[PDB]
Amino acid sequence: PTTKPPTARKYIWTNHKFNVSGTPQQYVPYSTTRKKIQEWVPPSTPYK
Amino acid sequence: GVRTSPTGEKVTHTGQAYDDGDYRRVRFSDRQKEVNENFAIDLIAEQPVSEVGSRVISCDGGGGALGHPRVYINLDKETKTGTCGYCGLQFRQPHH
Amino acid sequence: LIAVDEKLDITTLTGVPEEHIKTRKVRIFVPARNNMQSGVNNTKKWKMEFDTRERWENPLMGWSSTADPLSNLVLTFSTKEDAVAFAEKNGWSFDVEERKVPKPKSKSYGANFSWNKRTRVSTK
Amino acid sequence: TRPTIRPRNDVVHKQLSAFGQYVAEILPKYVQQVQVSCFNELEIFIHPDGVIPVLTFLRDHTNAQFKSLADLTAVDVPTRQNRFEIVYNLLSLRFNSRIRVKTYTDELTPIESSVTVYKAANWYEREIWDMFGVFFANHPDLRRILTDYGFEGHPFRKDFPLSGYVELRYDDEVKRVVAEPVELAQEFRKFDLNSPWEAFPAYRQPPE
Amino acid sequence: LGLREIRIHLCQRSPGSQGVRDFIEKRYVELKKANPDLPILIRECSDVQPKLWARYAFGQEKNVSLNNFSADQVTRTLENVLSGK
Amino acid sequence: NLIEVFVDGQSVMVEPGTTVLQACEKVGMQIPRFCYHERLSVAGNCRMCLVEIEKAPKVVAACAMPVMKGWNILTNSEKSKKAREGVMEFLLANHPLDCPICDQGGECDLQDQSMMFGSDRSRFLEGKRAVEDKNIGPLVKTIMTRCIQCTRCIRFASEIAGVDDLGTTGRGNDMQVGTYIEKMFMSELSGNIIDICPVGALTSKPYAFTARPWETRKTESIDVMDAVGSNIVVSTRTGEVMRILPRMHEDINEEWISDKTRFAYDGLKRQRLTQPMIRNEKGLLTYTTWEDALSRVAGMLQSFQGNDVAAIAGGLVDAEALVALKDLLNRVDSDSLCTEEVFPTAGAGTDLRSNYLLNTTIAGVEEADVILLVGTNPRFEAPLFNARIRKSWLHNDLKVALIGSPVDLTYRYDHLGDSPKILQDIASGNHPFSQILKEAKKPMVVLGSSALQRSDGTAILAAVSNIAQNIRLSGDWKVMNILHRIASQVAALDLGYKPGVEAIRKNPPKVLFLLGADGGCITRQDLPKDCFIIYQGHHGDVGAPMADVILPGAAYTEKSATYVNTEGRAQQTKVAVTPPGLAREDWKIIRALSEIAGMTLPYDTLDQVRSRLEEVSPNLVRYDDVEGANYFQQANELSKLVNQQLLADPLVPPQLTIKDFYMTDSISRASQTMAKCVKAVTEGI
Amino acid sequence: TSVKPIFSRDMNEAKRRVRELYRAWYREVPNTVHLFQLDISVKQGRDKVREMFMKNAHVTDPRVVDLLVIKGKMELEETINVWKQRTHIMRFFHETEAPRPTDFLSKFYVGHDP
Ligand SMILES: *P(=O)(O)OCC(C)(C)[C@H](O)C(=O)NCCC(=O)NCCSC(=O)CCCCCCCCCCCCC
Ligand code: SF4
Ligand code: SF4
Ligand code: FES
Ligand SMILES: [Mg+2]
Ligand SMILES: [Zn+2]
Repeated sequence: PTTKPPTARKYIWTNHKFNVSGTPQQYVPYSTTRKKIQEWVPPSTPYK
Repeated sequence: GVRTSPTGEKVTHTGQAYDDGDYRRVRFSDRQKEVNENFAIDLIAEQPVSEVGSRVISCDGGGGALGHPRVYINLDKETKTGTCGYCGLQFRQPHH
Repeated sequence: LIAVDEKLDITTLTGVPEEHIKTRKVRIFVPARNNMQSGVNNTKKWKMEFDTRERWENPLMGWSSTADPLSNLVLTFSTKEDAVAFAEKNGWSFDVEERKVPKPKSKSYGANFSWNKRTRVSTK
Repeated sequence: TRPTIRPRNDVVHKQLSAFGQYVAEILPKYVQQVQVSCFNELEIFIHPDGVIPVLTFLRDHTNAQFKSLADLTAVDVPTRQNRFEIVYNLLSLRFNSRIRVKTYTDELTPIESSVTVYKAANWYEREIWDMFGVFFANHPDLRRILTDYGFEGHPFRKDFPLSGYVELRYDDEVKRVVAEPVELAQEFRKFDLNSPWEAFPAYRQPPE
Repeated sequence: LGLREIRIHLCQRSPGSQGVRDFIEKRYVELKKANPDLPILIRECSDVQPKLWARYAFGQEKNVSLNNFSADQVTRTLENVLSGK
Repeated sequence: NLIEVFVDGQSVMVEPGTTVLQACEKVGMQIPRFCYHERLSVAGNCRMCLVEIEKAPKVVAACAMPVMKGWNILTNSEKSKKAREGVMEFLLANHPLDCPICDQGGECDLQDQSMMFGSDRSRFLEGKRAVEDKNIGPLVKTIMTRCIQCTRCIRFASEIAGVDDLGTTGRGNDMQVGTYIEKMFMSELSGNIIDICPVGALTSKPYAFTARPWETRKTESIDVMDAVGSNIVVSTRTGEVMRILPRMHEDINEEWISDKTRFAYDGLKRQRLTQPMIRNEKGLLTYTTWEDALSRVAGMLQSFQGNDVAAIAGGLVDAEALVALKDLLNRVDSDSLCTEEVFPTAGAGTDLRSNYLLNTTIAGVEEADVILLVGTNPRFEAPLFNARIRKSWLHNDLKVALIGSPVDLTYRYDHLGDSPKILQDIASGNHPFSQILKEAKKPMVVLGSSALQRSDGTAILAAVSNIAQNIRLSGDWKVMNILHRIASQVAALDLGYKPGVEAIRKNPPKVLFLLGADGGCITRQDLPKDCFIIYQGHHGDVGAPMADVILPGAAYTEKSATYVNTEGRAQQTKVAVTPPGLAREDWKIIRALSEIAGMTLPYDTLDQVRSRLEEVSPNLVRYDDVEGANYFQQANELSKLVNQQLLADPLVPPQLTIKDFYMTDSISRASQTMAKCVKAVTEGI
Repeated sequence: TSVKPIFSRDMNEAKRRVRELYRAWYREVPNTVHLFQLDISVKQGRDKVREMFMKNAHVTDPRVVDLLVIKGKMELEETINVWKQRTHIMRFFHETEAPRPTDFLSKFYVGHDP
């Protein structure tokens, strides 16, 4: 890399990280999409 | 554009954030939520608008075979700018 | 060469659970032509498919979970008679839908230029 | 020359056609049909009850020394009345040739075991029975070979689900592995891939 | 005992329903005028025998077969149902 | 008579005037095509259907070439293959490289025909053209760089929709399809230009980028948004409804669906009822359990019996639910069963199906010589029926007359006044249209059911029946017709529900079951104080806010059910997805309620419920059958007993504009695409 | 109408084979219990064999009965030779599966399944 430096990008990490398994920084999966069906909220005013 | 939800949870670029009553936030306790800080929409908005003197302009994403398939964009409608929809790049024809 | 008049019941031999044998209604139909395309090569063979069951979301990763083994099971038959015979010998309930062929139509290019009819077109 | 098109061997095609006519003439009682594919493969369609005579002839005849049993399998076609299609692939080292024999059979019709003619037929027919349900009458030892013990159903039939009906996991309450109804975290995604346009006019069927 | 609804199921192209068809043709109009508020619904079967369903109070129903009946027999059967006997 | 032609040496007998393409269809060969559509006029410009005749030196366009006697058609000839390759080469030479970012990707006729009858290589070394995209409304997204100038949208627009706003502006390679001006192509049949476009030039804007064809699963069902009963295919991915497509049915659909049917599927994902809800001590609605809600309803049902029990059926209710509720209310000797739409009960009423069915089938319009529309706007009440009327007009020179308000139909018609006085005058014979009807060989009288909502519906029905009787006085052809706009109306009438809600008004009930009743016909002001309301439904619009106990149910995409359309044909909707949350099937809810109340209904499965349906009415279980008996003589004899005077009020249809078309029912109101359409048609662009 | 037999020409021979198979299974239950160290009793094994035999009592075609007894003999052969484990023998006894209710009200409460 000293002879042939890698191409610099604004999104490339400046600080490298090792395997963080078994640590509080470990990756935890989750759903990245929103809710599919919206429920009907009842009115807040009593009818009688 | 990482924004924090009312529950103190970071919102991803897809508008994802567990609600207050959602039990699924327990998986992040004693751990962390993986969120990518760089937002492609914000970056592409930050990118400027190229101006060329032609009605039709070709975009291949840069790099030739390392980009996207070459497309041709018609720069006639002066109301907006012609956007290459592979790379999301805006091109415009000079007006003033 | 023994003689028998049974209806060829292999329900006890297939190994399927009695729930999926007795509580399933299959549909024997010719698949409809996809309107987004003009090809008619997918509307030539009869299809046997089962009824749709529940599909919920995985708590993790939000994937589409299921509990119906026969959800992806689709069989291809050459004729309605063969499909019905297979369904009867396997013991599932079934409903058969008749084939809907497109009826022949009268088309004339000269009708677009008519002296006194309304079929005359205003553009080409 | 055409670099992208496979060459054709008319000499081998004619030889296979002649041998098919020869065997059909020799065995008119069982041979129902003879075919030669365009890639020079001979196929003999016979009655299911002539399996032993046809195989014995094709093994012991002086001009038909097919001493080696290359393969033995079945194909399930639900639309046919006789869904199961037993296929025998025979190899003749004396003449450096291969032949294919086809037989039809339904669920309840037994077939004569070919263990007397070929010894590989033992395990091949055991596998066929285990995977399809086809029964072979005179087999020295017919039982499941590949599936788990106590497995219900024949997986290779076209009406059997891909994921089966039961799955295994360890249950701590009973301190053993248990079998429970299958329940996938992510359902297998069936893809409709067939194009609505006919690709090969040569295989076009009559409109019926 | 209190009659609530009458249903007449008659196939429109079967020989056994010919008598029931003739009742509808020239006798139904007179019956409906005498019972303006009675739901006398007429439907069409496919291959089964013609039937007369009589729904009483509290969801109680009785079915009477009308196969090969003549026009007069259907009239008598309906009169018995209407009068309660 | 029939002439003899040859396709690849095989003889086939075809009618005179048959084209080469249709002869190939007869023999089983599908000639490639881009501009040819069997339901549109012939264009002959794409040139993809060029085939070779055995001895002719020049290829002919199969889509526009009538066959001659003794012709041999070489479909798989070398000249035909080379011509197809050349045409595909031109099309792909000017086409853009947008396949991955295109909604037409896996279902494109350009890609499939390129892979079948095209070359695998390109020798085009020049630069491609680019065309500025147009804007024709919020429903259709236009990327005109992908257009192949096949003129399907122009021909469809003109002939089917009667809207001559699309056309080709320019000349040569610069020819562009568009509206020239920024007018939006808005119609009740505007998604069919999305369907018929072979390329991704016209694509569904709501469906844009959501999925791919190979992922989706197709469920064949029927449309429930009106009384046409259009056949549809629901494309669902991972248990979520992705889109709705037309399904061919040459007696109802004829390959088209309305825009409300196509684009209201997104209303099933909003304002949904998922859990049972009950009133708490504060008068607010709170979630509860099925056992609790059914126990409350069963206690009320046990407490109250007799005429103090009413059921109001809405517009999206199925035959199974209707018959289950009818049996449940009959078990307590109650009979205040009604549907939220009014039909005249005088005379025969609902005792004869011909009295309220569309006796002349939808396919039977093409045979009629004269049609008289009374008090209806078929363009928005039944868009497919109006399309059939326009097709009959265009082809057979059908004469259409409309009595009442001059709505903007897609064809020229004879306007007759606005009041029922002219309707009564035609029966007497003073009007010239009486002579027109008498001289017409095939007349039809289509009375809109929306004209029966007013207080003089019985007189209107009597007048039109008198007109039909006068027509008949002057074989096997049926004149009298009634056009419905509610899917559950015909099924309720067949089952025996009382039309209207006048019975409930005259005998106010103590227990009211609103089964999908979102029309607002009956409210608590009309109902007695402390009336107990159970609203069973899938969307919370009116009945759910006004209800005491809310029971979540399944939609038509979520339940397997039976619906009867305006012509009496019964069709079964299949399950595409499952009800969300704790929502359950309607007949199962009714059966569970009966079991808890101690009045167990004698059916536990859908087959048993349909056996009960067969017992009540066999036509409800005879699927896809429209044949029936015509008791018009008896109906007219019973109708002419009581006499009512027509009001002087003009016959104004409820729907006079496309916004009124867009907003009609609960699913449409819950949709956001329909709101976008309404905003577009009102505000503009 | 006319088909070739497998083992039995008519139903009497099939019933005889069924009785022989039942005898063979009945005489092997205590040995199976002892060898696999099952926690069940011999009476439970006999009752389970009876239940398995009684769930195919509606079969009337002799060929189907012949195939069923062939499969039963195969399963007995696997058990006698101790080819199977305790796992499969206990798989015969559905023990970790929750009791699925068979009443309409409970089926309605639990979910959408018929
Ligand atoms: P009589 O002849 O009336 O006898 C009554 C029956 C009903 C049996 C009749 O014989 C009859 O007509 N039966 C109908 C046809 C028939 O015989 N069916 C029986 C099929 S054979 C069969 O199913 C045997 C296979 C069962 C194998 C059981 C496996 C043992 C499990 C043990 C698990 C635990 C053990 C430790
Ligand atoms: S219209 Fe067809 S060929 Fe054109 S970009 Fe879309 S998928 Fe590709
Ligand atoms: S927009 Fe589509 S339908 Fe219209 S001419 Fe172009 S390719 Fe044809
Ligand atoms: S299909 Fe004939 S020229 Fe287009
Ligand atoms: Mg398109
Ligand atoms: Zn680009």
